[PDB]
Amino acid sequence: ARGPKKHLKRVAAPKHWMLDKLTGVFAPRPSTGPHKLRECLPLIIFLRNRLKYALTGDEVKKICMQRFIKIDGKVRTDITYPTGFMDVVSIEKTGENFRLIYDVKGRFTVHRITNEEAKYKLCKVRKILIGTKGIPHLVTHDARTIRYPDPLIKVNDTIRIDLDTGKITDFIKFETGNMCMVTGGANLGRIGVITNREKHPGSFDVVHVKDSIGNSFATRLSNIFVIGKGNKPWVSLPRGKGVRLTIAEERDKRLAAKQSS
Amino acid sequence: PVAKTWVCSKTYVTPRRPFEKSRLDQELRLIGEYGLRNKREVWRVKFTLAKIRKAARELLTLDEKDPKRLFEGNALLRRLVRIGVLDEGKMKLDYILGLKVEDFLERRLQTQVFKLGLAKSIHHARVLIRQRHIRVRKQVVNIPSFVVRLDSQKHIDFSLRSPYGGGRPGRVKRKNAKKA
Amino acid sequence: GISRDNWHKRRRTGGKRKPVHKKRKYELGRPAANTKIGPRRIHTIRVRGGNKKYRALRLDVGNFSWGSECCTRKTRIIDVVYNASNNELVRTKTLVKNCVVLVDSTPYRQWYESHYALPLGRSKKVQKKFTLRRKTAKISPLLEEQFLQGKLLACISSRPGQCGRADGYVLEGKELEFYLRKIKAKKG
RNA sequence: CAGUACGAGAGGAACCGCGGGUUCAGACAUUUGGUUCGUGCGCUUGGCUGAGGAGCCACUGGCGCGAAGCCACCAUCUGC
RNA sequence: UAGCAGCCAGCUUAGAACUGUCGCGGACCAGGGGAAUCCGACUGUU
RNA sequence: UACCGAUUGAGCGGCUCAGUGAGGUCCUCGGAUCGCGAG
RNA sequence: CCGGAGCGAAAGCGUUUGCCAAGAACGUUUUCAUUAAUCAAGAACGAAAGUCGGAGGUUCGAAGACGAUCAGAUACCGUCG
RNA sequence: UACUUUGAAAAAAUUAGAGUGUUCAAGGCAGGGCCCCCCAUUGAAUACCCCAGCUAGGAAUAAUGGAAUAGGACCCC
RNA sequence: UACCUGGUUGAUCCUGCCAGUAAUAUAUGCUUGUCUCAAAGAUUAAGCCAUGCAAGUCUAAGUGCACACGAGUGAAACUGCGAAUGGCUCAUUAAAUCAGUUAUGGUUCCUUUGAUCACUUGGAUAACUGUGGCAAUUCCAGAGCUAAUACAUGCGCGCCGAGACGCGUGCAUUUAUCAGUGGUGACUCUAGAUAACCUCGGGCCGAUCGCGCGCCGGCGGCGACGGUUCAUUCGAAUGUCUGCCCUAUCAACUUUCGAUGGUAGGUCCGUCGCCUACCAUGGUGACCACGGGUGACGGGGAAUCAGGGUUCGAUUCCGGAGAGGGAGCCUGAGAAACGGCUACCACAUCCAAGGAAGGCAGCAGGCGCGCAAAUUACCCAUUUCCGACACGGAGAGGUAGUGACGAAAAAUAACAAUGAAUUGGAAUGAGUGCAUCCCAAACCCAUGGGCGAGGACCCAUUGGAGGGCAAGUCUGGUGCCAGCAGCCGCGGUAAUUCCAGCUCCAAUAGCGUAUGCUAACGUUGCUGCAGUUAAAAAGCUCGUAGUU
Ligand SMILES: [Mg+2]
Ligand SMILES: [Mg+2]
Ligand SMILES: [Mg+2]
Ligand SMILES: [Mg+2]
Ligand SMILES: [Mg+2]
Ligand SMILES: [Mg+2]
Ligand SMILES: [Mg+2]
Ligand SMILES: [Mg+2]
Ligand SMILES: [Mg+2]
Repeated sequence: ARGPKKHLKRVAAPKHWMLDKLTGVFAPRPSTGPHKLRECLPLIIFLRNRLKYALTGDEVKKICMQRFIKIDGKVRTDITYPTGFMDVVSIEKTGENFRLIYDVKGRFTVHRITNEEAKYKLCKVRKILIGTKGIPHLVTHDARTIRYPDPLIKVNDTIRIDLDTGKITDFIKFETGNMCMVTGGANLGRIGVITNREKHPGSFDVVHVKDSIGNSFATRLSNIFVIGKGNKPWVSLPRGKGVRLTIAEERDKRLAAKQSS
Repeated sequence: PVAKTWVCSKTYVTPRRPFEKSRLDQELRLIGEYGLRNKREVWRVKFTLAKIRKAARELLTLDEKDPKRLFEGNALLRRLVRIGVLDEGKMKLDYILGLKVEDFLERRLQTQVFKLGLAKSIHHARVLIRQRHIRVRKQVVNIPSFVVRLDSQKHIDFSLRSPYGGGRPGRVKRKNAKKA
Repeated sequence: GISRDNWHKRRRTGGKRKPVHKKRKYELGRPAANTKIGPRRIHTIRVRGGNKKYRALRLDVGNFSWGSECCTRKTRIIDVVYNASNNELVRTKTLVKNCVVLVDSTPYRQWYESHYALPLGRSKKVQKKFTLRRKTAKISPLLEEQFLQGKLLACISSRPGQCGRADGYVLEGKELEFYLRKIKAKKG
C-alpha cells in the first residue's frame, strides 16, 4: 500500500465481535482512539448488535448525532469510536450505564452498572514519564496522561480515576494475592488472584493466576488487569466472573436449567 | 469480494465397482422395500452411515475418561437416540459400529407415515408427502426424506386443509360435482 | 533519484539479486551540502513527515566550545586544515563533521583576560576572587602558541548539512597533539 | 487536346499550343562547390635565438578558415 | 621498542581540480581488418 | 520422425560493453519584470 | 607330476637356485585403548586385442596370395604368408 | 543439547466439531418459550494451527565437557 | 471399503508393462419440467480499446454585496479536507516475496484520544464585470473591483561587587561542559543544571468563527476550529531466527566499476558499502555456492487419500508487485502516484498541417487471440468508506439479467375392481393470470382463491448388450467391403461385436468423449519394491566429505 488503510473486511474483523458472514463485505473499522483496533469494540456494534437499539448503521448515526451517547462522561458522535475495556457508556435518555467487561469467554458483555459506579473507572498504568521541571506523568491504557501522581504508583499498577474530574482517587498495588483480570491470550475473561510472577529478563514476563475454583492458569504480564485489592473487586464483576466452566460442566448447567425453565 | 460463502458438500459417493452384481441386488432391494427414486438415495444413506461410523471410530481410538471422547461421544450418542436410530438400553461408542443402513431408512418421513397407517403403501406414502397432505406438529412438510425424531413421532398427521383429513375437497372432487 | 536501498547490492555469497520493486520514495538520497566558507547561505528542504532540514551551503561563523575552561563563544571560521576522509575536501574548504578548522581566538583571549586578569595572547573583595582563579590559570603551551597568532585549532562536532550550524570544540589534550603531527607531516 | 476520335467492350491516339529535360555544342564565375606557397590570418608539435616580445628551421612541419585568379551539367547563360 | 629525530637524493607511477575552439602518439615516428579455397610444413636457398 | 550439412544460414527474444544522450532534481549566477526586497 | 589343490584385492600365477621387500592363517596371560564399518568428486592395479619408440622375430598366424570344395565360397579344409 | 512432556503465544474464513426442525437437506448463526414484558445469565462453544522461536518439568536413549608435563577441588588466612 | 480385471503360451507358474475401474479439473457432444445456492476473459495476449461511468465533498459554527428573497434560502469561487483507501490483474519475483518468530534502547507518523502552551494591523487575488485571441482543449491572456481560519506583519539560579542591578520572559533547536528526579536485563534514556548558539528558504505562545444576551467602561454561558512540544492509536519502513520447486550436459563464484570487513564522513525519518575517501584481503561453496529453467506471485488453503503420501493454489482472506515499456519528479502526514505530471520508446486520436490530446491488468461493452469464460442494466435501501457534514458522493458494494463451472432438495404418478389407447372416481404440482407478501421500485420464493391431467399426448434422455463389465445361439442388411474396437479382438455370404428393427441393461435430469490430475501402483517402495538366471552389484582395491 501507499498509505494507511481505511477499510476493514468483515471476515478479517476480530472473531470476538460476533459478526456474521452474509450481512456485508465490510466491517466497521473502529476509528482511531484510546484502545487498539483489535482490543476494542466500536460504538456501532454496541448499539446495533449488543443493545439492538438500532437495526441499521444509519440509525446509529442518528442516535449518536442527537448527543445521547457519552463515553467516559464526554459526549461522542462517532459511530466507530473504539470503546474498550473498563470504558463507561452512559445513556441519559434511558438512565443506563454500561461498562465493557469481558465474558466468562473472550467476548465483551452488556454489563449494566449503577450511576454511582459509572462515576469512575479503572486504568492500568503503562509508563511513568518525567516531563519538564521534573513533573511525573502517568500513561494509562486509554492514553490518559495524568500529572503529579502518587509516588507509590509503578509501571504495572491500576488506578481508580474519576470521569468528571480526571484525577486519581485510589489505586491497587500490583503484587501477589490481589485480584486480576486477563485481557487476552486464550484466557480472556478469567478472573483470579496472582500467585507467582516469573521474570524473564529480555522477554515477556509470565504470571500465574489462580481463580476461585482453583483452576490455576498462566498468561503474559501485558494481559493482566488488576481489578481488586486482595479478594474483593473494586468493580462490579459480570455474572460468571472467571470460573470458565468446561464444555462438560456447561452442558450439565444448560440441561439442568432447561428442565427448570 | 462478495458477501457469499461458497460452501457446499456432497451427500453421496459412487461405488468403486460400477457393475458389481452382488452390490446391484442389495441396493435395488433397498429401493423397492423403502420406495426410493434412484441409487443416489441409497449411496447417500450409506455415506451418512460412513460419516457416523468414522466419527465413532475416531473416538474408539481415544482412551476412556477423555474430555474430548466423553463430550463428543455423549453428544453423538444422544443425537442418534434423538432421531430414534439408536436404542436407549445400550448407548455406547462401540455399538455405533453395529449400525446398518436400514436403521436410517426406517426414520424417513415416507416410511413413518406408512407405518402409522396414514398411507396405503410405501409408494402411496411418498406421493402424498409431495402433495402437501401430511404434517408434523402443525408444520406441513413437503419432503419425503424428513428424518423424524422421537419428540415429533406422535405428531405426524394429515394437514388441516387436506381432503384426507379435515378440509375442503380437491380440484377434481368439486369439478365432477359441478358437471353432474 | 539517489537511492539508499540495498536490493541493488550483491548477496553475501556473491550472486546478483534481482530487484523486487522500483525505486521507492522513502529510500531517496539527496546531494551533499558541500558547506564552503563564506557568507551565510542556508537552504531549507522539506523532508519526510513534513519536518525541515537546513542545508548549510556556506558558513563563516560558528559557535565553538572550549574544553579546559567553559567558554562557548560564537566565533568566525578562517579555513580548514585537516580532514580524515580525504584531502580533496581541504582544498575546496568544505565544512563537514570531525574536520579540523582554524577558528578565531579574539573572544577566547577576551574572556581569559576578563576572568583571570592575566595577559594571554600578548577592591579588596574583588582582588581576592581573582587571586583564587590565578592559582589554576596555566594554559597548555600548545594553546598559548596559537593565541599569539590569533588562530585556534578547533574541530567541528556538528553536521552543517543537516542542522546548518558549524558548531564544535577547541582541540586540547592528546587530541590536539594527534592532529598537529598530521598537519606537520603534510607541511614537511 | 482526352478519356476524345476509334471500338460491342477491353482498351485508346494525333495536330496546334504550353512547360521542362536527354545528348551535343559555344561560353561564363554573380551565386554554390574544388584549389590557395598573396606562405593572407589564427592556432599548434619538435628544435633553435638566455627569457618575454618578435621570429626562424623540418625540400610547403601540421591544422582551421580563406581573398584574387583558374575551375565543374558539381553553379549559371545561349543555341536560328 | 604500533620506532623517532636530523640531513640528502633522484627518477617513475596513480588519482583529482581547473582550462583552451572536444584540440591533444597535434610535426616526426607509425600494423587496414575479417570469412574461405589451392600449394609448400616451418626458418633457410635459387 | 529426428540427425549431420557449405550457405560468415535466417528470424524472434533476455541481459550487457562503448558512444550519443532527452527530461527532471540540487548547485553556482543569470535579472525579463514587480513593489532594499520579491523574482 | 597337476588335483572341483595353493596363493593373490582382482587381472593373474607351475623348471632349478640366489637376492629384495611384502602377506594370510595360527600361537600369545605382549602392546596401544575405539584408533572402527561402508564410503560422492578423486587414485593405484587391471586378460586378450590395439597404438608409439627400440631390440628381436623359432612356431603359430588377422590381412593377402594360391590350391580345393560348391549353384556361387572373398568361408569351413589344405599349402605359403 | 538433541529427544520427550507442560505452559505461553497464535487473524478469520476453511476443516473437524457443540447447540439450533431455514418445511428436510446443502447451509445460516440465528432463534426458542409464556400472558407488555419476563425466564432460559438466550446462544453466537470447543478442538486442530507442521517446523522454528519462547517457557517449565523429566534424565532413559544419543552426542558432549571436566584433574595427567595437575598447583586439580576444598580449606589455611 | 487397507479391492482389483483383461492381454505374451498348445497349456502353466512369474517378472512386467499396455488396457480396464472410481473421484477431481477445464473444454466439448447430446439432452433438460420444478426450487435453492453459486463460479464465471486466469491459461493463448502485462494484446489493442470506440463510448458512458467509476471521487468528490456544507455545518447554528473559514470566506459568500448577482439570481429568487423576509435576516434567511441558495449558486459560483477561494480556503480546507479527501483523491496514497477501495477495485483489478499475476507480468516480474527462487532466502527475493511470504509464513511463524522477533527487534527497532537503529526510525517517522495526518487524523483520533488525553497532557501540555489589541475595542483588532498591512498588501494581493478568485468568483463577478467587461474587451478579446485560436480550426481546435477541465486552453487562456489584457483591464476594473472586493473577502479570509488565504498570504504576510504584530501588544528562584548563574555572573557583576557597595551583599543593591544587568543578562537568561520560557519551551524547541545546535554544540560543549558536570551532579547523579524517576525508570529499564541493558542509555551516550528521561529530568536537573552552566557557557553560548538559535538558520530571513527564522520553531511555537489563538489579530479565528459560533448560537446567546446577564448582570455589576468592565467581568461573565456553552461550543467550533487552528498551532507548538510530549503520550497514544492506525501504521509504515529496515532488521532477527527457521522454512521453496527442477537442473552438474552449471564446480567454483564474488572483488578495476563494492565484492567481505575496518575507520572518518556524506546522505536518509533513522540503522547499514546506502554512498564517498583511505586501508585491510577478505566473503560464499559438495550440508550443492554460483549460473540456468519455471506453462513460479508466497501463504491461509484445495483435490484425492487405511496409514504415509501425490498433486494443485491466476482466483473474493493476508502480504507483495505493476498500471503499454523503462526512467524522473511535483503536491502531501502518507506516492517515486500514472482515473497526477515531465521525457524518450511502441501504439494511437483531432487538425485551416500552425497545433492539441491519450493510457479500461476499474464497472459494462468492442476487437483480437483461442478448446476455453456473462448485461454498453438498476440503486446508494442493506455492508462500509470519504468530506467543512445527521443531509452529499461512492460500477467499493448491493439487487436483477446471462449461466447444466458445480452443490442441496426434488415431479414425470398414486389408489381400487375386471380379463389393456380397459374402466372407475379421487390427489396435489408444471403452467397461467389475479390479490397480498417481498424488494431502493421490480424480480424470485411463500400464502390464498379462479382456471389447470386419462396415451394424467403436461411422452427422459445419454451410452452399451463377445470378454474385462450389469445386459439377446433373436430378425433383416453388408460380405476382411463399409464399419466396430480404450485392450483382447469382430467383419473371409448362417456376424451374439458392423448398419437397423425389436428386446434388454446401467446411471438418471443428466450422460458420453478429449486432455490434465489422484487412487489404482508395493509399476518410485521413508512406512514398503528390486539387482543368480526375467532390466539390474562398478573388473578390483584404496580413499576423504557423508552416513553409521
Ligand atoms: Mg470508355
Ligand atoms: Mg569559393
Ligand atoms: Mg614551439
Ligand atoms: Mg634533412
Ligand atoms: Mg613533410
Ligand atoms: Mg578550404
Ligand atoms: Mg579441399
Ligand atoms: Mg583455387
Ligand atoms: Mg616455403
